Amino acid sequence: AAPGKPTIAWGNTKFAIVEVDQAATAYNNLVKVKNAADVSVSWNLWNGDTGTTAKVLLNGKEAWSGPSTGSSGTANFKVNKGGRYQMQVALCNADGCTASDATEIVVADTDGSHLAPLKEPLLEKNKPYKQNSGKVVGSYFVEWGVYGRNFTVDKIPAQNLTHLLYGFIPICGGNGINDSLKEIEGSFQALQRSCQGREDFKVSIHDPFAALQKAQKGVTAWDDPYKGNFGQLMALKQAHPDLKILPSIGGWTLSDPFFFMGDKVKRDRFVGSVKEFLQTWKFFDGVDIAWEFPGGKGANPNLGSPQDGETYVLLMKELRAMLDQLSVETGRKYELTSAISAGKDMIDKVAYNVAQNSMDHIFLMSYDFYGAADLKNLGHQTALNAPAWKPDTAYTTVNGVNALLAQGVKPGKIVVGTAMYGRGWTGVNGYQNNIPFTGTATGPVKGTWENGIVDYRQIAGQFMSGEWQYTYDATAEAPYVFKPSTGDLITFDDARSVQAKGKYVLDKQLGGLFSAMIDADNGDILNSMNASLGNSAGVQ
Ligand SMILES: CC(=O)N[C@@H]1[C@@H](O)[C@H](O[C@@H]2O[C@H](CO)[C@@H](O[C@@H]3O[C@H](CO)[C@@H](O[C@@H]4O[C@H](CO)[C@@H](O)[C@H](O)[C@H]4NC(C)=O)[C@H](O)[C@H]3NC(C)=O)[C@H](O)[C@H]2NC(C)=O)[C@@H](CO)O[C@@H]1O
Repeated sequence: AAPGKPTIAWGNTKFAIVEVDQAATAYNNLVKVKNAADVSVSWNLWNGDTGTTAKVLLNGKEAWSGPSTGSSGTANFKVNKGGRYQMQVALCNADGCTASDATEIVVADTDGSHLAPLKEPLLEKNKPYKQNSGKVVGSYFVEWGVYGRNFTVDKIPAQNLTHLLYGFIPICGGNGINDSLKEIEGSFQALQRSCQGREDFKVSIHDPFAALQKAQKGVTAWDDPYKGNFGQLMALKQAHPDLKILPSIGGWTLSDPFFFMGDKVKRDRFVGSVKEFLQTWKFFDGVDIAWEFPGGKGANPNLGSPQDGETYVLLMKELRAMLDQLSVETGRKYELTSAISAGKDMIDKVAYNVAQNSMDHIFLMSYDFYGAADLKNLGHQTALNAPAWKPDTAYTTVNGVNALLAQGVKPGKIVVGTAMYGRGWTGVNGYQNNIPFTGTATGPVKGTWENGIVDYRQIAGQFMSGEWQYTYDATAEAPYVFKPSTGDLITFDDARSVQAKGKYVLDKQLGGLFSAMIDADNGDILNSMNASLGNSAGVQ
């Protein structure tokens, strides 16, 4: 007779191709990439003959075979593809094979193949759009937004984006390499801990807890190998396979290391580490370079060189070459993008007409034109055009776009920036003709989280009632609110100014729109980004 029916032993059924060390703070130790997951199964046979061969099947296909030598057995084998499997143990002899009932096992991988899709309802004022305009609709999500702001990946209105950028991936380096981080309490030290035993100029993760370990919706079980932002982003990819999720390297306070990459030894090491990063974290679809900025005038007053423009173009070329190789190895398309200054003076330090051949999208940072850092010269921080009271205004969206076009950048490359926050001043005074911008300020407006910056959500929620004046400047295409008694003045984007930008993008055949930061919107801004680019209402 055929053997008795084996009983699969109670035991761990969750395995991982990329393992995460739960007691490690250094990125080198935190993550272990393997070619395959080490899987184990045991069984008992309570009734009958134990057969002469034991097999482990995954969805009916043999993953392991060995002699059946007793009433209990154990099998260890490798599984090299992520997902969920119906595992059985079968005992065979010359008279037949007898298979156990199936037990599901989970083999995790960083493409999120083991995860249920993270398909969450739209929150706040967010309304559903189909991505059918063919235009970019992008936004940045910040790693630390999960703390005080409590804005997690499950709160991202993901169906209303083409591109989701993760800010920010740091580049390893201590004294002289990441000095800008020292301005943020504990932040430099956090990076040094993450990069312990890791070479300068390789990428890492700034806050491994937030990125990988913090319990979040859909990734709360203790033996879920990827939690935090990355785990949720993996599940998000399962829900939105066409969403481009890009890691953004740099940003204001993590940009210092770019200034050393004129040394090709360092640049090669960096590009290599990015490749490794993408091979490790498979849910990512490319890389965004947020170098602020070639030539300097970023966070660090002691960095910036005339060489930086050349370095930028070389970096983009070499990144593209690495990504092209990754693409044909994987059969995937990878994107290369960059967030850049919108100031003409800044833009002309770089030959974007050359660099564009390496890039899928240029994220034009057409915001922060004005702010609390200058209390004497006030203006619209993210306007399309100059205002009527100062038509020679240098920093406008159109001037940034025109600077790029003048170089020879193709318009389809250019993605225009919208702000999901306001900047502002307090104590504004000495202004003429009921235009507060013509006055001067005494300090920054009180901020939502940091001085001089207000979440759009709070502007809409608090500063569009009471004593607050509201004005839409139709010449600049820019709203502002003003509280005369305290001289609080806030410049921001609203649904109408975003609409003007979208129409401008369509008229000029630009690439689309993107925003910073997604956590600060109540839905109004992203709704308008979608609508104005011609995306159809409804779900796809
Ligand atoms: C287009 C352009 O070039 N605009 C610039 C403008 O950026 C300059 O102003 C600077 O802006 C950057 C953001 O772009 C500010 O940096 C952020 O600062 C905050 C506060 O420290 C950082 O948040 C903290 O991050 C840590 C992790 O390091 C978390 O642990 C904390 O929870 C978190 N704290 C809070 C309260 O959120 C954040 O990481 C920084 N972001 C980045 C990407 O670096 C910078 O402070 C700001 N500097 C000044 C002086 O305002 C502006 C300066 O004049 O010039 C242009 O307008």
